[PDB]
Amino acid sequence: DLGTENLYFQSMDLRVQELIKLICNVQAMEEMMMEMKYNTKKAPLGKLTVAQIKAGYQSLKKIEDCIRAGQHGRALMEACNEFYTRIPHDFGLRTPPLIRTQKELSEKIQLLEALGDIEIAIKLVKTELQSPEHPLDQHYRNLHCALRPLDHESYEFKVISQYLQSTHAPTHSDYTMTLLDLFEVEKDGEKEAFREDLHNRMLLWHGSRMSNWVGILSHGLRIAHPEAPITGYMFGKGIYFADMSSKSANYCFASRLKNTGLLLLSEVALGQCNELLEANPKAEGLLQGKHSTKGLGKMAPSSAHFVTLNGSTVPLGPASDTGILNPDGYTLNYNEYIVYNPNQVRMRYLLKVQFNF
Ligand SMILES: O=C(c1cc(Cc2n[nH]c(=O)c3ccccc23)ccc1F)N1CCN(C(=O)C2CC2)CC1
Repeated sequence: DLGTENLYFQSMDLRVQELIKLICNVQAMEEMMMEMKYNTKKAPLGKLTVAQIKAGYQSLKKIEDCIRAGQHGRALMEACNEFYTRIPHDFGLRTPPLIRTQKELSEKIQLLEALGDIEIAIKLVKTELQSPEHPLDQHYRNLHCALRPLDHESYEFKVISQYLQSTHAPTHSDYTMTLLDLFEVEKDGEKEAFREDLHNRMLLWHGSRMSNWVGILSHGLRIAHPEAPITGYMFGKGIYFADMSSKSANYCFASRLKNTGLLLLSEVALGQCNELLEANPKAEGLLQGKHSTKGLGKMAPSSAHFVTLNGSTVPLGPASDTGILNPDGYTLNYNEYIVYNPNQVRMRYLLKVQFNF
């Protein structure tokens, strides 16, 4: 009876144990990378180094350069086939495909960010064979990030549940989400680094792949690699947030097969927003004193329904029309918020979500 054993040994809380086991699962990372077409046979994850990953970003940048110069053939070939040599893919018998659009570049970046976090993960979960500490306690300490499970009958749980449900977007109707459990997050250093002074502090969503949480929790949400192609970033190399739960939960890349994902809530010090109506990867240089970028959506939660939780505005839904319509092109469906310094972020809650397909 695991409840009794836990109580006599006074071991880590069982809910934390299950969370740690889930995010530190190396087999799950192997499966995820195989689904991303990375060749785990030819370049095992255990032998991945950060120099290897950086050389990938570098080849990706050369690919970006080719696309930018309208060059296809020799310079590109030298570029694309060279990326693939550095970051082995498994295309079976098929011609390895060219990388030629923004979105193909984006997919490769997501692959390299994931690899980066797995490289962190595999190091983090190294245990001392002879230590008297349970392996999970060793992993948890190495995160340098407190995770405390919350009472489901609490007010904190009720509001986060309403946030989750009420801001599930109408266009993301392929699944619903069931909140399985909720943890408070306290990452070492974040409270003292945080820009408390800035106005417009909101509690906002961030979704990521299951492979990435060990990285995110141990190192924080980070500014993208300097050598990553800028075109991979709709509003530049910042930290991206949604006020709609499902816009962020789409970035969990959950599926019917792997229906358990995590969502992060963080306090985000937006300060004054520079509001933009469409994509600009150079958005960071447009701030000119302002503190964040707001990519303006067609539908957003409205202020009439906001609530505040320990000093951060929680933008409860439902979402309604914003009167915003780019005349120049394709407007966003929902908002996104970007900050360009980790000191504008304080992680606060981690939700374990079941996706109902
Ligand atoms: O926030 C993003 C990010 C996410 C996305 C996709 C995304 N992912 N997840 C979301 O919840 C989200 C919300 C609104 C808009 C986009 C998203 C796109 C570009 C980005 F720079 N980061 C890039 C990846 N991150 C990292 O720590 C890796 C190491 C650099 C965290 C910060």
